[PDB]
Amino acid sequence: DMKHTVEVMIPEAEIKARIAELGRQITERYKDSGSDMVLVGLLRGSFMFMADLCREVQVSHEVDFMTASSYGSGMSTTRDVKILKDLDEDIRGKDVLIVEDIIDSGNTLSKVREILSLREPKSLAICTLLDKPSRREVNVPVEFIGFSIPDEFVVGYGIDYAQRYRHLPYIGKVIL
Amino acid sequence: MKHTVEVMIPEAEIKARIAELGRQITERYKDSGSDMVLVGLLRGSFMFMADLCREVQVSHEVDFMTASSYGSTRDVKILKDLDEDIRGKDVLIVEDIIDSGNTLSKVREILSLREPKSLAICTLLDKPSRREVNVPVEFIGFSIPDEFVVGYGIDYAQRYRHLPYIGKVILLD
Amino acid sequence: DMKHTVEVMIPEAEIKARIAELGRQITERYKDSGSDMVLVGLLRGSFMFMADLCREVQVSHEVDFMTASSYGSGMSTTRDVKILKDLDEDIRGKDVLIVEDIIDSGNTLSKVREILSLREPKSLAICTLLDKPSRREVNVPVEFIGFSIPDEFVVGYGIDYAQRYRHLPYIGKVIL
Amino acid sequence: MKHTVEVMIPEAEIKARIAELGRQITERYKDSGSDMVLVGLLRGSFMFMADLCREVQVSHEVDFMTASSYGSTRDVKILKDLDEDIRGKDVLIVEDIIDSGNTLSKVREILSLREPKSLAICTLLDKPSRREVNVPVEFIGFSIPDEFVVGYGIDYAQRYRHLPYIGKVILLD
Ligand SMILES: O=c1[nH]cnc2c1ncn2CC(COCP(=O)(O)O)COCP(=O)(O)O
Ligand SMILES: O=c1[nH]cnc2c1ncn2CC(COCP(=O)(O)O)COCP(=O)(O)O
Ligand SMILES: O=c1[nH]cnc2c1ncn2CC(COCP(=O)(O)O)COCP(=O)(O)O
Ligand SMILES: O=c1[nH]cnc2c1ncn2CC(COCP(=O)(O)O)COCP(=O)(O)O
Ligand SMILES: [Mg+2]
Ligand SMILES: [Mg+2]
Ligand SMILES: [Mg+2]
Ligand SMILES: [Mg+2]
Ligand SMILES: [Mg+2]
Ligand SMILES: [Mg+2]
Repeated sequence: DMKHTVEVMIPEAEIKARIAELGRQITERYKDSGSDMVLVGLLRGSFMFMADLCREVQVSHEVDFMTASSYGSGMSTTRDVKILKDLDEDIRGKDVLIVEDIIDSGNTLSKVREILSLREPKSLAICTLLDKPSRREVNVPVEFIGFSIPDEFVVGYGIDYAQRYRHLPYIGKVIL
Repeated sequence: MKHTVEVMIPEAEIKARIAELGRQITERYKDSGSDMVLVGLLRGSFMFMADLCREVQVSHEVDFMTASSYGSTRDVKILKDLDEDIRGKDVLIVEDIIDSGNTLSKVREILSLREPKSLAICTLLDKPSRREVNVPVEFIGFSIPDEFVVGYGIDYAQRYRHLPYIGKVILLD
Repeated sequence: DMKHTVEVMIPEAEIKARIAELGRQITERYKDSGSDMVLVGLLRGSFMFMADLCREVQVSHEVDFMTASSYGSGMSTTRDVKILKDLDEDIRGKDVLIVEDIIDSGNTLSKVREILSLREPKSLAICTLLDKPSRREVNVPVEFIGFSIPDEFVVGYGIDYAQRYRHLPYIGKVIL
Repeated sequence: MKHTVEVMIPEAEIKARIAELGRQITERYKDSGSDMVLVGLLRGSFMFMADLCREVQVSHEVDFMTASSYGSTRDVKILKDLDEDIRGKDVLIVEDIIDSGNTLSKVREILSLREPKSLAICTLLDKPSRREVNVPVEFIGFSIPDEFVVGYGIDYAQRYRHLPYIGKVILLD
C-alpha cells in the first residue's frame, strides 16, 4: 500500500487487435484436430482474457477454470503449488489450451502444466496475454504470447495490484 | 439430440444493454464510499462479468464462487468460496441466467451471513416463468420467455459458452 | 516458535472414559429420531475426536467433514468465515451433530452453524471435546461438552501447536 | 438391496495390527531427520489415520486430501488439497483400501511433483486381485480376497463408517 499512479502500457484497442490475431493462430492450429478442445483459465487473473479470447477462437470448445495456490511473490518461491479449485471437467484425450494473464517467474504455471499433463490430454499448450521474460525463473514451454513486455509491474485486464484495477480495459503500469 | 443454433440476442444488443447496466450500477454505488466487489458465479458468468466490470466506472474488486450444480432438491454447497472478505462492502452478485432462482437464493443467504454493507444481484437473463423461490434482483439485462438459450457463457452439455451472442437451440425432427 | 514443554492435562484414559459417556448421551438423544443422522467434523482438528466418538455412538449414522477458513487467532477476529471444503453429502431433513475439538472464542464454529442451518436439517447440535469458556467471545449453543478447561493453550488429540502434536493420545498444555 | 453385516476382522485384531504397523513405520522414519507428515485420503481413511498416528512414535504432522470419487475412466481431480507443504518432507499416504489402485496411483503422482524427500503408502486393507495399475505399497495391514467389506471408515452407500471392526455385507435372497 504505497502512493502511485497508473500509466497506460497497452491501450484497449491494441489488446483487442492482438487477441484477434491470437484467435486466428489458435484457430488455425486446432481446426483439424477432430478431438474435443477446452480452454483452461487460471483464476482469477485470466477471466477477462479468457472471455475475449474464446470469442475469437473459431473452434468448438469448452471453457473451464482452475484456481492454483497464490501466496505472495516471495512465498510462491518456497511453497508447494496446490489446487484450490480443480477443473469441473475431464481433459483426457482433449486438446487443452491453458489461458494465462501474465507469465512473470512462471513457477506456478509450470507446476500447473505438470499436474494437467498427468491426466493425459491429447495435447497441452499455453497461451498467455503477457510475458515478462526478464523475470523468468523457470523454463516453461509457451506456445502463444500476446505481448513480451518490459520489467514493469502491470495492472488491468484481470491483473491486479493488491486486488485493485482488475476491471481496467487496458494494461497499465504502476508508477511509484 | 440433433440441433442447431440461431441468434436470439445479437452481440451488438448485448453490448449496448451492458453499457446501460454499467451506467445504472455506477450510479447506485458511486457515492457509497465503502469498498465494492463484483461476485461472479462460475462457470456461467465469466464472460458477462468480463464485459460488465469494464463498464462499471467505480473502483471495485472482482471475485468468484462455484456453487454445487446438479441440473434441473439437493443442498446448495460451496465448491469454491470467495478469495476475499466482503464484510462491510457493497456486493453485487453477477449472474448469467436467473431461472428457478434456487441456487442464487441460497448463495445470497450464505453471503448475507458475512454482513456486507449491501447485497444485490445483476443477471444478464431473467426467466420469470420458471421462478420457484422469490429472490430480489436489482439489475436485469433481458427478460425472456421460457426458451432454451445458449452462448455468452451459457452452455448446452458444456457446448457454446464461447458464442458472442445469446442463441436459441433448435431441436431437429 | 518458542522454547516450551508439554504437560499432561487430560490423560488418555480420562478422554476415553469421557467419550464413552458422551457416546451414551448422544445415543440416548437420537435413538428414536427415525430420521437419518450425520456427524459433521471440522477439519483438521476434530479427526481424532470424530473417529473415537462415532465408534461410541450406537446409532446408524453417516460421517462427513468440513474445512472452514482458519487464519491466525488475530485475523480470525476480522476475516469472513469461508468454506474451503464443503460437505460431501446433503443434510436437509437429517439430524446433524457438529463435532468440534475445542471451542475457544467460538467465532468460526458460530458461523459454520449458521451456514449449515440454511440447509434446513431436521436438527442441528454441537458436540465439542473441549470448551474454554473463559475465552468465549460469541454466544453459541453447545449441546455436548467433554471437558470445560482452564485458560491454557492445549495440544494433542488432533489439536496442534503450529502443526505440531496432533498425534498425541492425550490432551497436553504448552508451558513456555 | 436387503443385507446384514458379519464381523470379518475383529476390533481387537485391527488394534493389534495397527500397533505393529506403527512400530514398522516408526522404525523406517526414526533416523530421517526431516519433517514427517501423514496424509489421509478422505473420507475413508479418517478412522485409520486417528489410530495409526497415535502409534507412530515419531514427531509428525497430519494432513488430508479429498480426491474425486466416481465409484467403480474419469480424471482424478483434487476436491481438497493439502493444507501444508510437503517439499523435502517424509510423506506417508494413509489409505483404507487399495483395490484397483487408480485414484491412489494418480494422487501419488500429484504429490510426487512437489518433491518430498520420500513418498510411501500405508493401507489398512489390500485387495491384490482387483489391481489395475501397479502402485508401490510399503505398509499393508491386511491382504483380503475380493470381498465387499465395510466398517472402520469404509462405507456402503454412506453407511457403516462408524463400525469399530471390518465387516462383510451379506446380501439376502
Ligand atoms: O506485473 C505484475 N502485476 C501483478 N502481479 C504480478 C506481476 N508480476 C508478478 N505478479 C504476481 C503473479 C500474479 O499473482 C497475483 P496474486 O496471486 O494476487 O498475488 C504472477 O503470476 C504468477 P508467475 O510469476 O509464476 O508467472
Ligand atoms: O436456457 C438455459 N440454457 C442452459 N442452462 C439453463 C437454461 N435455463 C436454465 N438452465 C440451467 C441453469 C444453469 O445451470 C448452472 P450450472 O449447472 O452450474 O452450469 C439455470 O439456473 C437456474 P437458477 O439460477 O434460477 O437457480
Ligand atoms: O488451546 C488452543 N490450542 C490450539 N489452538 C487453539 C487453542 N485456542 C484457540 N486455538 C485456535 C483455534 C483452532 O485453530 C487452530 P489453526 O487454524 O491451525 O490456527 C480454536 O478454534 C477456533 P475458535 O477459537 O473459534 O473456537
Ligand atoms: O469392499 C469395499 N467397500 C466399500 N468400497 C469399496 C470396496 N472395494 C472397493 N471399494 C471402492 C473404493 C472406495 O471408494 C473411495 P470413495 O468413493 O471416495 O468413498 C476403493 O477404491 C479403489 P482404489 O483405492 O484401488 O483406487
Ligand atoms: Mg494470475
Ligand atoms: Mg497480487
Ligand atoms: Mg448461473
Ligand atoms: Mg479446529
Ligand atoms: Mg494453529
Ligand atoms: Mg480410500
